[PDB]
Amino acid sequence: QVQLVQSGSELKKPGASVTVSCKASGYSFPTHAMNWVRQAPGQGLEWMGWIPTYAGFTGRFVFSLDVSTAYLQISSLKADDTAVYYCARGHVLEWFQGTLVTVSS
Amino acid sequence: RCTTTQHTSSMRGVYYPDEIFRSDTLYLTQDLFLPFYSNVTGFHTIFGNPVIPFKDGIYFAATEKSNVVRGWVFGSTMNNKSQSVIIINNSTNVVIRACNFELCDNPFFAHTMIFDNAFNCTFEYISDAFKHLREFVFKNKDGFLYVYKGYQPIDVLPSGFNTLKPIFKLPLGINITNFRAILTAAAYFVGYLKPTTFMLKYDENGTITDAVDCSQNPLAELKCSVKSFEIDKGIYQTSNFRVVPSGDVVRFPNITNLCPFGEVFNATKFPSVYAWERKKISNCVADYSVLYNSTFFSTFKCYGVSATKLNDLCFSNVYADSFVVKGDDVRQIAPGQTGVIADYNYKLPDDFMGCVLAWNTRNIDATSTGNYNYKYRYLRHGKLRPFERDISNVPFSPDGALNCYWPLNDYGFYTTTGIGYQPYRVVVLSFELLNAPATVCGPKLSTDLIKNQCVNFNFNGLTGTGVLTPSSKRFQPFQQFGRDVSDFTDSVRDPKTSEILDISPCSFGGVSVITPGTNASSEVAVLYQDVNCTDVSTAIHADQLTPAWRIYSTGNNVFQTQAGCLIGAEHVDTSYECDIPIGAGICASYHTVQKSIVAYTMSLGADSSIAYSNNTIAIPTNFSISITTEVMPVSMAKTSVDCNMYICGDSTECANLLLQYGSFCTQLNRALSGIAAEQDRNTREVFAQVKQMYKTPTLKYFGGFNFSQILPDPLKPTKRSFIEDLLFNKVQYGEQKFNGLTVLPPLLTDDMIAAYTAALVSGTATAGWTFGAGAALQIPFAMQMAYRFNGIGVTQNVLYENQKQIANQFNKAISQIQESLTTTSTALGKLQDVVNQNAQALNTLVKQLSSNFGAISSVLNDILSRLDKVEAEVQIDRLITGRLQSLQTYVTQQLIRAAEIRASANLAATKMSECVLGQSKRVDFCGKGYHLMSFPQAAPHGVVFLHVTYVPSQERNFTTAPAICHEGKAYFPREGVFVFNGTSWFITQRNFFSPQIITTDNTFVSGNCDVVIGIINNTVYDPLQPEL
Amino acid sequence: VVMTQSPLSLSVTPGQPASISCKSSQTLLHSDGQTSFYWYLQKPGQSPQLLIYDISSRFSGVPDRFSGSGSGTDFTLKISRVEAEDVGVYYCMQGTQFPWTFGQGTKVEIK
Ligand SMILES: *[C@@H]1O[C@H](CO)[C@@H](O)[C@H](O)[C@H]1NC(C)=O
Ligand SMILES: *[C@@H]1O[C@H](CO)[C@@H](O)[C@H](O)[C@H]1NC(C)=O
Ligand SMILES: *[C@@H]1O[C@H](CO)[C@@H](O)[C@H](O)[C@H]1NC(C)=O
Ligand SMILES: *[C@@H]1O[C@H](CO)[C@@H](O)[C@H](O)[C@H]1NC(C)=O
Ligand SMILES: *[C@@H]1O[C@H](CO)[C@@H](O)[C@H](O)[C@H]1NC(C)=O
Repeated sequence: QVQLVQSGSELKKPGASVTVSCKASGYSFPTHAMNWVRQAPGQGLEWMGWIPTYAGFTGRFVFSLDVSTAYLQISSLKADDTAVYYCARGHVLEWFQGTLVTVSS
Repeated sequence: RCTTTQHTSSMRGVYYPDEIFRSDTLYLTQDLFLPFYSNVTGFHTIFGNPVIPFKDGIYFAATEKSNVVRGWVFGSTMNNKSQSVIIINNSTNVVIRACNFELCDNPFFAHTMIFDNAFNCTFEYISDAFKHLREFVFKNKDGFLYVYKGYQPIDVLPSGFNTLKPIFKLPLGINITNFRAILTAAAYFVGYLKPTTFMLKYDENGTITDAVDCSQNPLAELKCSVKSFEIDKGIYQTSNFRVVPSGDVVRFPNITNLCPFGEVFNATKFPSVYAWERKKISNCVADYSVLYNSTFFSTFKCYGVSATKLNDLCFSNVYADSFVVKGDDVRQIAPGQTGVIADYNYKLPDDFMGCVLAWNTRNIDATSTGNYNYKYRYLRHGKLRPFERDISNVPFSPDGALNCYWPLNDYGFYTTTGIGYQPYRVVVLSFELLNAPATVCGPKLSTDLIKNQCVNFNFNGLTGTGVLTPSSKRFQPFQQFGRDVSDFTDSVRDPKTSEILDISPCSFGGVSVITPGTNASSEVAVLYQDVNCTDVSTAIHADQLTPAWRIYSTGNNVFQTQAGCLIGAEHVDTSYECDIPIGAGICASYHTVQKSIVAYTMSLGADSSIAYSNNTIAIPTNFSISITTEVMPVSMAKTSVDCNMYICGDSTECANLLLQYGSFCTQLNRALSGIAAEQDRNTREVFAQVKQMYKTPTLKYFGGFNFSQILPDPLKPTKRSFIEDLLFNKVQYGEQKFNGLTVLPPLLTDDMIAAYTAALVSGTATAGWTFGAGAALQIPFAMQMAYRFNGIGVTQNVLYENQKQIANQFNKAISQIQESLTTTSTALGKLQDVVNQNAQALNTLVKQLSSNFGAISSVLNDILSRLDKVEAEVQIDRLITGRLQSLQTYVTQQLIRAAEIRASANLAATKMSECVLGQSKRVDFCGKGYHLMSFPQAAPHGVVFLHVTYVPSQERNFTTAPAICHEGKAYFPREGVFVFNGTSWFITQRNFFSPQIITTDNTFVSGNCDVVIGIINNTVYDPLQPEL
Repeated sequence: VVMTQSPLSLSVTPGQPASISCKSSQTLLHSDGQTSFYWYLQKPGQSPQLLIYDISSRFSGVPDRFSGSGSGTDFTLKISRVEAEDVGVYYCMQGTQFPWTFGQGTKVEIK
């Protein structure tokens, strides 16, 4: 039904920042339901907040939402960050894609 | 055990179409018949027995001497993979079987070699036990093979007519596409049936003896049109015509995306009803089958546009209004509704609406603890306008804390309750009806523009037929199309090229046939009304014309006039008197050139002239007497109709409904009676102008004038005179019938009319001119005539001097009118016309009874005998409305015709007064020359007058002079004119040359010789001179 | 109680049926108010997809082969036939009142 497109992989050294964004193949003005999920390396899925919400995670992760141009930025990027998140659409069928940020020396 | 030419059909193949006895009648019907003069294939067994196509109906015939043809096999695949039927005469009986037969490739009947085995049989029948033309018709309809048969002794395809009789209606259940003959171990013919119209002629014993193939040619069409086997003469309009469209021009906008319906119908989240939302659908292809041909919906209801029509339409925009309500609210989402949701949360216009769709969400929105996320309003100071939203949430005050309420209520949606309380998702689709170039269209393919020819078309939802042409109209950029004064598209903007095309209708018009009577020849010409013959000719050759006839062609005899074009009439460059008018100055006629129908310019009259002179005069020197015949209607048939019998004859249920139309039925009976009543008044006013009856004299020859042919003959069984007897001999309803129609007798019968007429002729023959003025005078006939001459201006002595010639001319004139009347057919055409119109009006009224006017039957008893009262009342009222209009139409037309008859009768009555009862002095009223006398004659439905007219004959030229000079005086003639004769001046009468001496007693003096222009010197005789 | 997710095994014989289970603590009302249990499939490759919610409604792509069930606090996923391609990690998760907590998932192999 509705697909999402999100940016691909990136490589950073610890510090500075990286930003991630995605868009939905929609029209008119449906709202919210642009969520993110983290997939730690060998662990289960972790929730990174509903839009624009905040839960069991830190202040590095910053939410914003417009075609559903959705953003989740990572300030003060740290080493404990890999397969950082998937964009999840909350409409109709619900759907996921996935990006990747690697942080290393 | 199995082994594995072309002829003209003439007028053969008519069969009885039904089981109904009819006699003395012409019956019109459409069925599958072999067309006359069709093409029939010859086969011989002298062994041509291939599989022959059936084509829904076969005319099969064979000539026999040795039982070569035994039967037929009808089927499709001619093998055991499909059902087929074998019809065989096995020399014992007729065996008919329908099975998946293991049929032979090379069958015969000797050993029977038709099939090896049989499976899955649907029908079997064995009949009773049992130089020659045998004819059969094999028709296929609704699972039945209908078979007709007939026979004629022959010696040979024989030409002739042989009505065939039904034999079988076989319930076989087989879809037959082809067949083979079963031959004995002869010749045959095969033709094909077509859905043509035939007029069938029944004789007095109910046998069909003749027929007309209504589509063979234009004359055959005319024979159907006027329901006759013979045509007399003139222009007969039979039908209309049009050009049939060729290609299809379909033009849809360049829309390539797909409409996002999932986003409307499958969204996770929906708004509450008090705060419903709207989203716009645009620039896409809308496949609406996705919402329609798979059921999710408990409600799928459309207004205006049926759901199945949506894929054929374009819209300017589509809007989807969506919300959640409970099951008992879903019924409120409709036009024309009231209620809390309909009035305060979501109002639809009481106008066309698109589609309201809904489905149950018990397992989505309702919860076990109650879902309270959905809300609705119950308190508002007024109702909503269509598509208005009001989501204000302020305290509500009923009077403008005690009585302070919040306006919103909720929906406690639970999964533990019944349907009326379960949540529903409701989507309303609003379609904007093409107010701007379309943005949403269905899954259609486009084609190119086919221009300047008759095509079918479909633009962005605008359809019809016509001729598309480029045009000069300049539309504003926001206009898609225009219209003329009537509500019809005049032009359309093309959705892909933005060019403007005007739309013209495809050529059409009336069709009429020009014909001499069929007694002279079966040759006709066809007139196509108001069209460019370029297109008519093209449509005939490039056959796109309807109607068109099977045996008809366009030759070189084609030309166009303002009245339309003719095909088949030869144009000539000459002129003549008009025979059969075409129109616009041109007439058709049938003349030798070997005869042909020709088209010629009308002649207006003889080309002749009279020289102008300032000094001459012509004066008739002789004369002749002739008799003119004048014919006019006086009265028409006194029809009468029983209103209830016509509409509700013998039906209680119909009569009870008829009463709901009140006074209507009585008014029809009254108005028609009033018309009939005036037919007696007219007859009486025209004929009964006789003060007293006068007797017929024993002497019928007075002064040399023979009246024996005008007056009644006492030695005959009748009271009619020879001429009257001839007039009468020369020119459905009860007189009871089931249709309630009847014709009443006249007040004055035929004998009374003849008696008045005889009294009137007899009387004026001896009564002089006072016959109807006062006391009759007894005047010798010769003197009466002398006075009628004196009354013109011819000196009285002329009658006596020329009495023998005058009496002889009178007699001869009487014989001449008898001869003309005896041998012609047109003299009384006016009386035949009033008779024919009566018959046509009544025939129309009777034919209307068979129309069902939309009812299941035209017969009330076919409604009542098999239908419950409630539905029968529906079917009966439909039938009554139609019949009320039939009767009202009849009376109205009969009423205007009555007015025309009264005008004719008034003329006749006036004419009787001025031409018969005295001597009229007016011009061109009682004849063409000078009136002397007239005689009325009795005639059916009218009066015929014989007028005796004085006509000046051969004239002589004289030199004239307006006055003469004598002794200084100017002398003028008192009554005559001055003329110059052999070397002498004489005075004469203008209508007859009889020169007198110019004297002082036939002239008078006024003025003198110096004051009158153009005069001569002369001598005026004065009798005094010889007295002196 | 905490979605541990049953042990990482099932019969791996091709063409045979399987049942995957999980455990929680209560009726799981969703932030939208509805009862929910979520089944997701993490493919061995790039991404998860949603299969079933509230052990009743099935998402496009898996209505014929997969089925949800369970009672009390013990919930399951039935695979009608584990038809060769049905591999990856099947997760039961609390897409409910709970902050989107997922279990370890069940590892599915076919051999
Ligand atoms: C039909 O058969 C006749 C006789 O052979 C022939 O003159 C005519 O051209 C044929 N017409 C058709 C329908 O082809
Ligand atoms: C023949 O085909 C028609 C299709 O018009 C169908 O209505 C009818 O039932 C068929 N009848 C037989 C005998 O196969
Ligand atoms: C009608 O039947 C009568 C009596 O058999 C017969 O005389 C007459 O010729 C028949 N007329 C037909 C067949 O047109
Ligand atoms: C969504 O897709 C279409 C929408 O009309 C239809 O199959 C149905 O409503 C939904 N199917 C699901 C539940 O995936
Ligand atoms: C009048 O004419 C008829 C023939 O129409 C003739 O029989 C009769 O003798 C004539 N009588 C006369 C001369 O009056």
